[PDB]
Amino acid sequence: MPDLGTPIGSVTDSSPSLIRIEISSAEDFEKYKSMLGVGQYLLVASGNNLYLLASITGVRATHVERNFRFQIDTQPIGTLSEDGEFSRGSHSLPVPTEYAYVTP
Amino acid sequence: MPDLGTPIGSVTDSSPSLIRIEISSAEDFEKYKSMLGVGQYLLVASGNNLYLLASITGVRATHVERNFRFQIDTQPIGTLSEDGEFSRGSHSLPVPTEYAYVTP
Amino acid sequence: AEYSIKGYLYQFLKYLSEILAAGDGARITIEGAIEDIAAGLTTAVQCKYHEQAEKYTLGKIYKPILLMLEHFSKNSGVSYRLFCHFPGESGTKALTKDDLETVLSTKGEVLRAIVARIDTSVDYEAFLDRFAIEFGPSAEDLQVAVLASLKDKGFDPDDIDAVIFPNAIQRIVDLATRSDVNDRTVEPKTFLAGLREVRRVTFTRWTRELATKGRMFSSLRKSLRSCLAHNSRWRVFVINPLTIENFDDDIVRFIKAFVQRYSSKYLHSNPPLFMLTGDYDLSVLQKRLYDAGLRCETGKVGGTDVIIKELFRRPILIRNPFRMEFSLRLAKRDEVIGGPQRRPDELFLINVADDEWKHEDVNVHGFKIERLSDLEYILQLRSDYA
Amino acid sequence: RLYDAGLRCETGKVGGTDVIIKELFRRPILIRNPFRMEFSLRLAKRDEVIGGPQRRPDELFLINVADDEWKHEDVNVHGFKIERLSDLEYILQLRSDY
Amino acid sequence: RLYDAGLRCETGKVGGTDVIIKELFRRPILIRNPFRMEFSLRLAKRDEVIGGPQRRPDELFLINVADDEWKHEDVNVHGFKIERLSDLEYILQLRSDY
Repeated sequence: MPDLGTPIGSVTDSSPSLIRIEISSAEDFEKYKSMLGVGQYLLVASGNNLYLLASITGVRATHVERNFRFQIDTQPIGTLSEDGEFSRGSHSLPVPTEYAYVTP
Repeated sequence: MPDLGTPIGSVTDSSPSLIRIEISSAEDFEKYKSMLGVGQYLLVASGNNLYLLASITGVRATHVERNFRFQIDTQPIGTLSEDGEFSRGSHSLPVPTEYAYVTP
Repeated sequence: AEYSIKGYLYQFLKYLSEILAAGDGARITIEGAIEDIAAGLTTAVQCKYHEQAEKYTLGKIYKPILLMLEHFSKNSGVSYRLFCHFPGESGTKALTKDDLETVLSTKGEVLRAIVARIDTSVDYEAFLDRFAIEFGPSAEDLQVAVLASLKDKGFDPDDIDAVIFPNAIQRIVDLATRSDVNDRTVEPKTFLAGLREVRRVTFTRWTRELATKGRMFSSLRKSLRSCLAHNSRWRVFVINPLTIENFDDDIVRFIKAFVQRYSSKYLHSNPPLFMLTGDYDLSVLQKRLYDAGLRCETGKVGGTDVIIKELFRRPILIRNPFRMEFSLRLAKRDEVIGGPQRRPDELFLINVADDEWKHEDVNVHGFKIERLSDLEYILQLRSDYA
Repeated sequence: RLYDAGLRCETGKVGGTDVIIKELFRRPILIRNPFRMEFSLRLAKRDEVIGGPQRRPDELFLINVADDEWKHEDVNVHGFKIERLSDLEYILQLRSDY
Repeated sequence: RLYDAGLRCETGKVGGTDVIIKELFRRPILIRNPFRMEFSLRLAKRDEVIGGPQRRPDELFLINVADDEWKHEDVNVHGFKIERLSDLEYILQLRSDY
């Protein structure tokens, strides 16, 4: 409902039981490192006026020169609407090129 | 607290459960070979004014031409601030390009 | 000379207890100690302190009287006082003429040596009318009483010890000694609001020698930890070098420490900035830092005037082998005009009242220092202080 | 004017008026992909430059100068005489025709 | 002088003035990447070299000399007469124009 803020990243691979997210910059990760550990939560957009709440199950960091790549694996727990209604059970699937935010 | 010397190597991959360090110079490795065996402890940097302790679980050495590669696999045990306090349990994540030191 | 500050410390602290315990609509003013043109005809006083005896015997305390009488000898208008603590004594005690002569008397070999220095023709009865003596209790209990009183007044418990009380006594010490045109009296109503509105910390000669010395540094050190942990963030410094001692020599030490701890890494993208206010010559410091090993970013293409876009740019960084195009930024405040596109995350004002870069979404920490080592300690560069 | 045009230069000056030999004859940082250069050119005033270099130059170009100290028997000197700079651009292959 | 210029020579001398032939016509060490040459040129006086090579030379350039002991029917023996050294620089394709 409130202003969520600037996003951390975008979706790369999706599935009913798994979502993968990628961060590309070290500043943002160093900034929100506290909020990205196992067991905390993230909000993934799935269409207008809808959001999914996902639990982190893994982080992975690598440096390669063809630069940094950070990968976050998540598991879906439920849906949250714009008004505020929260419903367990998720039918929707998030399409790639969709933003992810940290939970206020 | 004391001067910790000059780094042996740098992080290449990180995770909550594994850190992989790489050495590229034979002279350095021979210099500290005594203190890099399995069971012995290393200090990794995670930000300014904070260190993490890790335990060696594996060492691999390969020479390939297309010079030297030395890989060290580590499993964190806790953190050690500059002032000299130790705490078990680290949810932190070191970012690549950081430095590793031998424990005096 | 002896310059036994504990006496003046007791005196200003007792005045502070008075001011905190004062009626509305009352003006209280103080006389500036001598040791600082001798402004004020009879607004000067000198003191000593001593509290080691089981019972009150005037004999043991010979020493203060000699120098005080000599002090009266040296010049004429200007009062003199004293404070000491022994068990079983309160109030003021007037010595007699024979008793002061006995103090004059060469009871010991040192005293026979000293008496010769004082002139033969000197007042004694007029001197006693001119000089009185005051008793005191244990000093630590007094410093505790001041803080307990302020607690009773009503303040946040944590904020009192760290910031409120040293800055409060600082005003007393400024008033006691100054060379300017202004009043010398303090009314509690206007006094209190000033301290409650403004937030800053002070480290100086008198502040060091207090009861809560250790508790002062750490409380501040602990605030800045969250900030200095980060690898990448904008930091800005503003120093005014008039008051600081041995600036030319220590500044290099401080800069080398700060760079070696906070700007010698590949993840340290944004270096810091130092801005000095005054009539300073930067070329010398720049050359010395060059000899040290570092390289600076001045902002000048032609050594006439500064360009903002060039001063705030990002340097080239190579990983293995590691190099930095530049490790710091240096400039003079006056010359700079305008502001950066992005606001500072932190701004450190040292010996400075106001700056135009301030804003609501920018942190501002302020200090008042006489030695730079206290800042090296505050920023985790060194382990101990004094 | 060179900065206004889009170029960065190395002068050897460190704050002060004095010129240092090491900083002028310095190798620059070069990043391949993406391409960036610490500096493209070096500029100086002769009289302020005192001393000599570490490696004697491979070519030295004298344009309306009679003698210079660095003239040596292992340096490929070339002495000219010009009226306008457009001539030299022809000599150095910059423009197609006189 | 050639050292100051940036080159390295092989003279065939193991300390002593005498010239050991088997150590002047040896093969150098060559790394490809990164490139490096143990030595780039050989240099010696003629009167000192007493002997001959195990394998004969393909071409022999004699400049301003009549006869030598290494002439034979199975070698391409060129002979010139010149008074300045630029002439040879033209013949050998170092300088574009006479």
